[PDB]
Amino acid sequence: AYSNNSIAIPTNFTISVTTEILPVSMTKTSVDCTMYICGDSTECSNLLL
Amino acid sequence: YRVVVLSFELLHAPATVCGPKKSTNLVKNKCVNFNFNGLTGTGVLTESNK
Ligand SMILES: *[C@@H]1O[C@H](CO)[C@@H](O)[C@H](O)[C@H]1NC(C)=O
Repeated sequence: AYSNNSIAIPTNFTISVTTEILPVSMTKTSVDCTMYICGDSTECSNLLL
Repeated sequence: YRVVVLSFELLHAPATVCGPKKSTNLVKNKCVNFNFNGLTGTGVLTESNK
């Protein structure tokens, strides 16, 4: 409610604490390209190129 | 002309036949290509307890 004259003022307070999770880093995998695509094969180095 | 039509197995697994092929010492855990009755594979072969 309100009219030409009114206002609300707090009388007491209350300290509060709240968490805020935040990702920072992610475990980084090191995946190569040849083996995965092609293992040890004679034609591996010719058709790959 | 004898036109009798015959048909062998069409893409079936090994059976009671065994072609004229020799044998050699098996591979336990070597990271090499292997041959056991035609099937060929590469990579690393590791033994499990399944
Ligand atoms: C704290 O808040 C209560 C109501 O929750 C109030 O009665 C009290 O007056 C407040 N503290 C002080 C010092 O006034």
